[PDB]
Amino acid sequence: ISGGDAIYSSTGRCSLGFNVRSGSTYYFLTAGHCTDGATTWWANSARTTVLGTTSGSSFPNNDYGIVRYTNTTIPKDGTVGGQDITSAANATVGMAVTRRGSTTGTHSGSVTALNATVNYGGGDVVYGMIRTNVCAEPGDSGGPLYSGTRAIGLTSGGSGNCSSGGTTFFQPVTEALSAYGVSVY
Amino acid sequence: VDCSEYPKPACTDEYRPLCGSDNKTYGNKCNFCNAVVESNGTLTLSHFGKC
Ligand SMILES: [K+]
Repeated sequence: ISGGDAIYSSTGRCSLGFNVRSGSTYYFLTAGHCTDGATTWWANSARTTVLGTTSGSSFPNNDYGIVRYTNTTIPKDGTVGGQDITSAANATVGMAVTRRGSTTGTHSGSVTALNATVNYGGGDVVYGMIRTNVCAEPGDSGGPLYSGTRAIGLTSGGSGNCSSGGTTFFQPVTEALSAYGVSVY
Repeated sequence: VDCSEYPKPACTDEYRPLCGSDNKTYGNKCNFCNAVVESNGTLTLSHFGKC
C-alpha cells in the first residue's frame, strides 16, 4: 500500500498520504479532516483488511492526521505509487508538484502561493496552506503532494475539479513530520 | 442535507457520496450543496449513496 492509495474509515473514503515511521513503529499520514472522528482504517470498501488505528489528528487549523499500522502482513512501501520518495522539503512559489489520490490518479501543476488561509466553514478554518493550480476531487483528501522524490504536503481541499481545472490546498508535510516526530523512509 | 449555509469558497476532498436529481453522484455534501447553489436552487437530493 503506498502514497495515493485508498483508505477507508467508518465514515467514508480518503487517500493515504505518506508511509512514515519512528524507530520501529510504522504509521501513515493523511488528512486530519479524515482522521477526525475515525478510529479504524481498512484497505478496502469491504472493510475486510485492517490497516491500523488513529494516533493523532489535527483539524481544523491544521489538516493532518496519523494512523498507526496494526496490520502485520501488509507491505508498507515508502513510495508514491511506485515513485520513490526519499526526503521531505518546503514548498516554494513556482515549484512543480504532482498529486496522487484515490479518486483521480496523478495530476501535476505548480505552487502558486504560500501561507494560504482556507475557510471550509462553520469554524473549520485551516491556515498556512500551500496553494496550487493542481486539481483534486472527493476521495483524494490526504493524498500525497510531491516533487520528484520530495514529499511536500497532504491534500486538504479546494474548489474546481479535474475536467474544468481547479485550486487545491495542501498541508505542508514538514509540519506533520515534526509534530509526530516521524520521518519518511 | 441543508444547503442554506452555502455557497462555500472551498470543500475538503473526502468521499461520502450523494445522489443528485441530475443523476450525478456528488462525492460529498459540500460539493453537492455548491452545485445546488450554482443551479440556483434547481438541483435536489435523490438519495444518499451513489446514483
Ligand atoms: K475539488
